[PDB]
Amino acid sequence: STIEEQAKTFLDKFNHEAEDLFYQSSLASWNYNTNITEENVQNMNNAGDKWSAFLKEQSTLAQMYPLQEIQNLTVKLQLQALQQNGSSVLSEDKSKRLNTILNTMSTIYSTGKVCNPDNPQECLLLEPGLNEIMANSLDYNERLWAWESWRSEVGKQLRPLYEEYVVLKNEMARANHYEDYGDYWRGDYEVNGVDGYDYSRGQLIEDVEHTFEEIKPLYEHLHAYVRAKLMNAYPSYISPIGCLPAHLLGDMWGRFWTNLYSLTVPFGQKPNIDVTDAMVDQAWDAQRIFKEAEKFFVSVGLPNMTQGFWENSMLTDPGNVQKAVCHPTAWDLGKGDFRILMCTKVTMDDFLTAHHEMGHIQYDMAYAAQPFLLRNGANEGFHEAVGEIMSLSAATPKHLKSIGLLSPDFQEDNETEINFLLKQALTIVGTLPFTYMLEKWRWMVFKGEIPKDQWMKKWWEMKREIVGVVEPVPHDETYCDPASLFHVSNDYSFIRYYTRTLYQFQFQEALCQAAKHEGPLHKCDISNSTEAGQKLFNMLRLGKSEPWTLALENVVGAKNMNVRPLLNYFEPLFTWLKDQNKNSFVGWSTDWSPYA
Amino acid sequence: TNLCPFGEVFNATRFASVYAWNRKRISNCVADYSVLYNSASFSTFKCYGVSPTKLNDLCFTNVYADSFVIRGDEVRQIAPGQTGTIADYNYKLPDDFTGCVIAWNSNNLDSKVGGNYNYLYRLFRKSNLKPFERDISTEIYQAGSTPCNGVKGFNCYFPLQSYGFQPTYGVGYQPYRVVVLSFELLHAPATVCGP
Ligand SMILES: *[C@@H]1O[C@H](CO)[C@@H](O[C@@H]2O[C@H](CO)[C@@H](O)[C@H](O)[C@H]2NC(C)=O)[C@H](O)[C@H]1NC(C)=O
Ligand SMILES: *[C@@H]1O[C@H](CO)[C@@H](O)[C@H](O)[C@H]1NC(C)=O
Ligand SMILES: *[C@@H]1O[C@H](CO)[C@@H](O)[C@H](O)[C@H]1NC(C)=O
Ligand SMILES: *[C@@H]1O[C@H](CO)[C@@H](O)[C@H](O)[C@H]1NC(C)=O
Ligand SMILES: *[C@@H]1O[C@H](CO)[C@@H](O)[C@H](O)[C@H]1NC(C)=O
Ligand SMILES: *[C@@H]1O[C@H](CO)[C@@H](O)[C@H](O)[C@H]1NC(C)=O
Ligand SMILES: [Zn+2]
Repeated sequence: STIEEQAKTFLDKFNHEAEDLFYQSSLASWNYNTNITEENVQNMNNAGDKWSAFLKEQSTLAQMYPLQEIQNLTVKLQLQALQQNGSSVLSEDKSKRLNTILNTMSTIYSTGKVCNPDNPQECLLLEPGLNEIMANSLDYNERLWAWESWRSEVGKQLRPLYEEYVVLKNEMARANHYEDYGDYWRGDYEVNGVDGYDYSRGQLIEDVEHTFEEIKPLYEHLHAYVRAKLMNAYPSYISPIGCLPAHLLGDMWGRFWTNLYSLTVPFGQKPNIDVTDAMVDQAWDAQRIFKEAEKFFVSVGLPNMTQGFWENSMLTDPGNVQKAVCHPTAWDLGKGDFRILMCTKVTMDDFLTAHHEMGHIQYDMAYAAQPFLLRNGANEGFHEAVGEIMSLSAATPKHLKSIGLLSPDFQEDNETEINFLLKQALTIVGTLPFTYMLEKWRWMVFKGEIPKDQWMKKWWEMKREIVGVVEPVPHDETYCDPASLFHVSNDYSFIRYYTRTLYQFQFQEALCQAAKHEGPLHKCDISNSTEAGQKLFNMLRLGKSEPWTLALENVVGAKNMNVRPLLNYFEPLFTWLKDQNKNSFVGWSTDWSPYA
Repeated sequence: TNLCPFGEVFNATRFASVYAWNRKRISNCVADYSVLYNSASFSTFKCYGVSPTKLNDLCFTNVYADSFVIRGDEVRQIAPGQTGTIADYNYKLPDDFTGCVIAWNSNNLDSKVGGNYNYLYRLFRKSNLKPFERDISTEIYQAGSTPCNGVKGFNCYFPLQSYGFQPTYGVGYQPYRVVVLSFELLHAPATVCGP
């Protein structure tokens, strides 16, 4: 028997054994997340420890089949993924040091407390204490206090840990034959051995920067309009040509500008579309919300929810005694077991969230026939892109009128369209410079282009230049402001939120095309279109079996990430923004700071 | 008026594993086949060669009842000319099979929260099964070229795998009890008519 034949047999045994152990860990994890007891934590850890130990042993066994002797690409895709980074390429000692560092940084972030001066007992966590201030408060000093105290007391703790975190992560990546840890992260988009669909790790940097250049005109006018509105609110705090202060952006970091809508709404007299009252008037419950979401996917040709989905999912808050983690999640336990965990309330937001989470389920069911190691999105940005487009169609006035939630007499004027698109841009467009700049900083730190004594100097130079955001207080190299975000301190790649944003509007434009939609892209609804559902399903069933470039081509007909559909979506706002900024300065100066 | 003991086969407390499928020879009795086909309790009732519609008007020398448990998605493998882990390694039907295949969902009996590991199936074998062949061997499968010495190891796997039926499984992974009826016709007494 050849090496490839032995790899096929080895993967055959791995799949069956992995599915059984993965189901046991997922079931134990589900029981805790819906029923929080001291016991359930132990069973979750016990099942999880067996699953992790099994993966470690199988990864070592997979290494004894060298990839150079395999020709079947599907076999090589499963084998390399199993070979992962290996079973701790580093030494045991360095693997133990890195593990403790990751746990300490996570503990500091989740337990970091900030206490108001003159009362060492009234202290606030980031959630919900500091997040509430950054999202609702209009007081300049209160927002500044929360912004600075979080970075000066929690970020300063993370600075020495993150420095050693970079060294150990690079050592693991370079011993895995990667240039650095950033190059290791970019490997999620790497494609080899497929003519016409290959993609290099370095090409991701090229494509992200090239697509971001076309985003700049849209973001610059969005930045100028937001600055003008904020300058009317804080006239003694904002220069008309300078960057936006970092603590006046809607959250702790300015990742999303969503909470700036109240101060930046174009037409504050035309209210939002809120069908929450209509849902309560018609006595809707959680099952009705998910029944309507199931109705939506069936209308496009996708299968209905399995019978175990309705019996085993938890679509409501359990009660007053039995506690559960209420973060909306879609669960793929394997063995045909698909569930949704959600403490659903009768609101418009939860109505759209159900469509988002059921979009994850439809993706999970579509590639269930694939081998175990290929049961995932085409790349890291595919899964959430699929989920996002479901809420796009479900939230349109066209869709809400067809299901009886929006009255037919209600008609939309162009002022409400500008209000809706502006709210979308604050969340979608606003995060793109933030996401790209943050990951570029980490890429350069891993690459070694930023010395240790210039981490914070470079961090705020790029914030001023790329994001147009200026720190309110000077920060020396004792600060670790990037680590004050969850993803940086908890070791998560961040470029996925940039690529996913461009993917979703590429998906929506292609599906709306197949649905023969007429008019602006933001008003489209793919409901009742089996042509759109079939086009999406051709990619969903692929899973990880094919290169993401080919999977993307199945939906949109293009092999690479493209930014044109994103600009097509926001074109009505971009035209409106340019007309608004005729009396305002467009762009920003990087030398102005609120601390002079 | 001896009635064929079909209740022993269909209503057994525990079924066999598919790799060790049971066979019950039925002889010298009266079989009312129309009761089974017109009961509306089976998800699968497909007959090959013979017709399930009122063909209890025929005599056969011997009738064999083969019973085992597989998951739902593998029921389609119990048919002539099929391929898969069950068909090639556990239970094989001939191309000219004359008989009926009967299956029904048994999630209420063969599933248990936490996993029911009583039912097994053969995952590896040197070659495919000849029709109506049974292999209950536990020899360690040699995937490579180094002898296994009768214990699991690198390229040396235990050939039998467990379903681990749990009640929360999907329909395709839920246990199904399968009964296969073989109708043999020799130049023989033909002792099983069953009006
Ligand atoms: C890679 O290997 C897989 C499986 O080892 C091949 O897929 C099999 O194709 C045969 C027909 O040639 C089918 O009978 C099997 O059911 C298939 N199995 C699976 C798991 O798909 C696949 O064709 C191989 N690819 C290449 C390019 O050789
Ligand atoms: C919650 O878990 C406990 C064991 O930790 C169990 O006894 C109880 O029945 C569970 N409750 C529910 C509603 O599942
Ligand atoms: C799903 O649709 C199928 C028809 O294709 C039907 O047989 C089944 O009962 C439906 N299940 C649910 C839960 O609606
Ligand atoms: C889809 O078609 C059905 C039947 O024609 C109709 O009841 C429903 O309103 C349509 N939905 C949309 C979103 O147009
Ligand atoms: C809405 O349309 C009217 C009619 O043409 C126009 O006068 C107005 O400026 C439009 N509002 C916009 C584009 O915000
Ligand atoms: C199994 O038991 C049920 C109920 O007692 C009966 O109707 C059925 O006929 C039995 N099966 C056979 C093969 O007789
Ligand atoms: Zn999601």
